[PDB]
Amino acid sequence: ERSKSLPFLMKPKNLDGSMAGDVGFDPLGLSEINDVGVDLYWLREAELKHCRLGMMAAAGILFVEILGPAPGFPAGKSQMDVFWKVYAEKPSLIGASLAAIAILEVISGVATTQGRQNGDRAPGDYNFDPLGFGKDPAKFKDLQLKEVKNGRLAMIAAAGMILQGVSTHQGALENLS
Amino acid sequence: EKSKAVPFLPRPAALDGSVVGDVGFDPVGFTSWLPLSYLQEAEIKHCRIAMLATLGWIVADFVHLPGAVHEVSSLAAHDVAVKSGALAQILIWTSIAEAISVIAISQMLEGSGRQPGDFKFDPLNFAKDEKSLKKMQLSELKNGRLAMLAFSGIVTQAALTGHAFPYM
Ligand code: CLA
Ligand SMILES: C/C(C=C=C1C(C)(C)C[C@H](O)C[C@@]1(C)O)=C/C=C/C(C)=C/C=C/C=C(C)/C=C/C=C(/C=C/[C@@]12O[C@]1(C)C[C@@H](O)CC2(C)C)CO
Ligand SMILES: CC(/C=C/C=C(C)/C=C/[C@@]12O[C@]1(C)C[C@@H](O)CC2(C)C)=C\C=C\C=C(C)\C=C\C=C(C)\C=C\[C@@]12O[C@]1(C)C[C@@H](O)CC2(C)C
Repeated sequence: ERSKSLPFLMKPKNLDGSMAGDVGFDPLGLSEINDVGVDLYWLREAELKHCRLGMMAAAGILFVEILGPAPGFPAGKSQMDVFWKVYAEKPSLIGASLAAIAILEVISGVATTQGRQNGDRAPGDYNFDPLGFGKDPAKFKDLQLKEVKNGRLAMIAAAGMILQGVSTHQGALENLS
Repeated sequence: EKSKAVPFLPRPAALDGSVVGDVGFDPVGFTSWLPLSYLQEAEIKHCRIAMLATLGWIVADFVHLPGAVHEVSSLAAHDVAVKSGALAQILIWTSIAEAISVIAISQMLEGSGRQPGDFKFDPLNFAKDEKSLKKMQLSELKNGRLAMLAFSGIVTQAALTGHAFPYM
């Protein structure tokens, strides 16, 4: 009856055990929202998209700062400020990436709403397993848990890197030391 | 359910299997409120127009017709051809063809039996049975889509950088 994460709180009604990373940590009861097209399905899809985006962004920042930029690309070690140097010399790359992300996000929203309507697609599912790393069950749950935990950690990390780069105008590991 | 192209999206519910080049790609559901034959005709018309346009752009940046008016790049050829009246002739004959097309598409939508884009233009055969016709329709659709995207890229690159045939 009590949430596993917060023993002083009752179990959130909509979070039983199903989703990976579920420990009952919903103090504000946001999982019970059923308005403005927002429900547990939409919240989970948003959480998974945030997890994946944060993982990609943190990996990119760390890669560029440690191993350096790719040939022909600007340096500076400040990832929040090197973006304007890339846009100053290769605006077409940024524009094409933005257009591609826009199209993919329109497709993602359509897929989310459709799967919410005629329930056949789990939240965050895009059938993207080209290498077959999660075919069999009893490993899919473990992979989902790993992805969720890594994505939450990378969300926090990427938000921290964004704020550090905006404020200190220095590199992430530069702030570290 | 679970359209072939986008495996996580539902089938567009208007494209089951009985159209050439039908991989179930309609995420925004254009076929849900527009006739399928109308959209097919529009797509095939775009394919043919853009194939001709890509070939003409690339060729005219290499070979020029005799005369001083034809000595401009394809990027600047529009303002020269419109002034000389060269594009007026193309406009006149294209308008005639498109009025006949108005009649044809109206008849196709109101029964008839004319397949979308089927003008029966076939001096040579190149398509003897149903299988050959289907294969060549798929080839035409794929080549037309590729040429539409290719002309888009060619024009955008040439406008961005006023370069010759290599528009990099
Ligand atoms: C979308 C189709 C299209 C359009 C609008 C244009 C437009 C133009 N072309 Mg052009 N061209 C095209 C296709 C096209 N071309 C193709 C496919 C080729 C390859 C043979 C060429 C080869 C070409 C050359 C070599 C030159 C031009 C030039 C020009 C410019 C002025 C003279 C002229 O009209 O061309 C004259 C066109 C030709 C001599 C060949 C056209 C052959 C046609 C397109 C193929 C048969 C299709 C058939 C007749 C369709 C019937 C239509 C129906 C309604 C009845 C003008 C901007 C001239 C210029 O100023 O260059 C900058 C020039 O020197 N074009
Ligand atoms: C209606 C809609 C879409 C939809 C739909 C459909 C289509 C109807 C389908 C469904 O049926 C429903 C629904 C709702 O899904 C809404 C669209 C979404 C919006 C409104 C898009 C918002 C995106 C904004 C982002 C993601 C911007 C991020 C900015 C960053 C800046 C980066 C910086 O580097 C910059 C530039 C400068 C640097 O110095 C430092 C920083 C600041 C870090 C980080 O990235
Ligand atoms: C949109 C795009 C790029 C957009 C870039 C933009 C907006 C950037 C704009 C800017 O930089 C400028 C210009 C100047 C700056 O000052 C301002 C900004 C704004 C910064 C590229 C698309 C590029 C699109 C591309 C490359 C498409 C390739 C498509 C292929 C290969 C298709 C293949 C098929 O069609 C066939 C062949 C057969 C079919 O049946 C099957 C498939 C597979 C679908």
